[PDB]
Amino acid sequence: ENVLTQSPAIMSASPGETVTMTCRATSSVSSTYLHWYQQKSGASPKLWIYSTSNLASGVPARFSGSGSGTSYSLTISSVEAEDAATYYCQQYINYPLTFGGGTKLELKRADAAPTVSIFPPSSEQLTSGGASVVCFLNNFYPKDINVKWKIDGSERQNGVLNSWTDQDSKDSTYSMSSTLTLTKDEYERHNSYTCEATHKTSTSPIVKSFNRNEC
Amino acid sequence: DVQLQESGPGLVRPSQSLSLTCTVTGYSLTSDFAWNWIRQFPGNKLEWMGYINYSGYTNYNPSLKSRISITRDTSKNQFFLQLNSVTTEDTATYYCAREAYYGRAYWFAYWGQGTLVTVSAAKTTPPSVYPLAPGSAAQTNSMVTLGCLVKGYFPEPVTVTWNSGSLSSGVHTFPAVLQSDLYTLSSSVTVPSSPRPSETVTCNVAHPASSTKVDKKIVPRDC
Amino acid sequence: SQPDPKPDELHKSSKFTGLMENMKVLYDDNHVSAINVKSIDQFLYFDLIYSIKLGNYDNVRVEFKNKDLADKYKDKYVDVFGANYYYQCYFSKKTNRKTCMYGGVTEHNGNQLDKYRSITVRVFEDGKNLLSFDVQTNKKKVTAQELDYLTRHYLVKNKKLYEFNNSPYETGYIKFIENENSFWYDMMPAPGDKFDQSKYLMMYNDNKMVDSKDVKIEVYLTTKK
Repeated sequence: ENVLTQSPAIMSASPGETVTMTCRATSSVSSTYLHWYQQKSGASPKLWIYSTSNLASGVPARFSGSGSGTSYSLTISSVEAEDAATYYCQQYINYPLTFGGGTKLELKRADAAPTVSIFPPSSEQLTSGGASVVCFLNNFYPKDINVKWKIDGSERQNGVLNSWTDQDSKDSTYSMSSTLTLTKDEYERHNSYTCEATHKTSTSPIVKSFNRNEC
Repeated sequence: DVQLQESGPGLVRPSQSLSLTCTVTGYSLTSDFAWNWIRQFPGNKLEWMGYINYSGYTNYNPSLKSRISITRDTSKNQFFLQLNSVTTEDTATYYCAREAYYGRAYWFAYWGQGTLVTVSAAKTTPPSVYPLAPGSAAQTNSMVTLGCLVKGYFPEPVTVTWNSGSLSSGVHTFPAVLQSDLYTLSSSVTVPSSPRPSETVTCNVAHPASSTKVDKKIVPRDC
Repeated sequence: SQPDPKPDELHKSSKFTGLMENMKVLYDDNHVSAINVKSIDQFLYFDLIYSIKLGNYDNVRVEFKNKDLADKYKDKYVDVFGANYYYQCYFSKKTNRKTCMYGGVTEHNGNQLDKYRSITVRVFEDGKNLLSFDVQTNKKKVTAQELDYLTRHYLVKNKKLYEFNNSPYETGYIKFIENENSFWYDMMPAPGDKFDQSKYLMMYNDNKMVDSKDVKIEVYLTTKK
């Protein structure tokens, strides 16, 4: 009803950097009825600030909250990696009670080129029909990488499924995985297979040969 | 202390209802506060459903008043939620939360683990599990990369580990993706060449919907 | 019981340099009277809206001290009876003029009389039994708000209690005594150059109830030296 609006969606930071997210309401709350919750991925939310400025149980005073009327902010002074999360403002009073749509907070790091592999269809799938080739692109800052598929060399491809992991925890890093699915009504009669990625971390695209050389 | 326990059927068919339970502990449902159902969608947006209050009184998100029921069994001390005529736009994680207040200030103190609900017309399906060794790249560096494919199930969740979850060290689980009504999911682990194929590695997939315990040793391919 | 007002000094109708009509009009003839209705809307969590039908309004917004109350009473056929302002009163409807109030809601069904109790009022100017009279509800548990409005809408209308300029009386309060529990309200304005109707009436917002019979009234006064 009284939609709450968060800027920005995502925001990178290097550890030590201090930053600020915003919460623009329509309508307009008093500072009291204006809360923030923190959610680390795979988990329930949790109260962080209530009545705008007020920290909850055991949140480091790096955290603070200013705001009023229809403009509200959430600030973290020196930003540790344990701060990566999504943050939701929330108004009471209005009916219906409202949440804003997250600001995700990710850490900055030093570039890391990937760490790629490529795989065989395994006897099973082979015996059950379909043949699926897998590529793992591990640990690579920043978020962004480009996987391109080659068969007998120069050849596009349909039948591929990517899925990126969220910024990993220690390794302030990322991984993705692309999957080429297909039929034994084929795989058998081609021999050469590669995936190949393209990070800023390199000039030459990264590659991975494979021609019948495993079961 | 005050914990909050969700539960319900992992999957509903379009148009059924969706009864869910919150089981409260550490605190009596009838001494104070509201008790809320909030669900979060894909893309994370959080929508309030409504609360059964401290004295059995309701108030609902008017975006749903009509299809929405929040009731309580004070004698098993838990609350419930009923959802009508579910449509797929109802697939979501459901949290139940109780509040705290200072003055006119009400917020949500405690939350439950959550609880996924797929709203779908799809054949519950047991996953196909595959082992993945490399061609023979035990030649490059100290650690080598091997994985586990889990193609074709439904619905979510499935849960996996390596060596019965005795190694997280260097694992990498990936969101699954949606193959016209079935999910396929990848996972990575990377350990020094030396360990393997000496020290043992074995992936252990689990799809509760199709009651599927399944372990898988990635024995290496000599060709 | 709540302790008397000598450690709780009162307001002084002269140390209010606003105007007194902003008060007499809350306890003048007009008010919000209604029987047996169900809230049709809600704007804020501590609020309910009633569509019901003199001169400037029609939809009433009722405000409570709590997020509850709004619950309880949301969707009950109730009676609504209190003062009400328009000046500082906004609220949106969802039901594709506006007046506001606080508390004043009792349940209609199973609270009626036949038979209509009269509560007596003892007035004490200076400290002397200088007047009395009764007021009359037609219900079992009555809102103190409702009571207080009445006691007032008499005094004003005969002993100039409220004028426009300032007040005849320096201070003044209205005490409510049940058996083992008494409590008072301050009949006097917030000190200063002008006076907030919503602030004032917000005393009721708790929806305090008595009980038609077990209750006497005492209105204490003083004069301006």
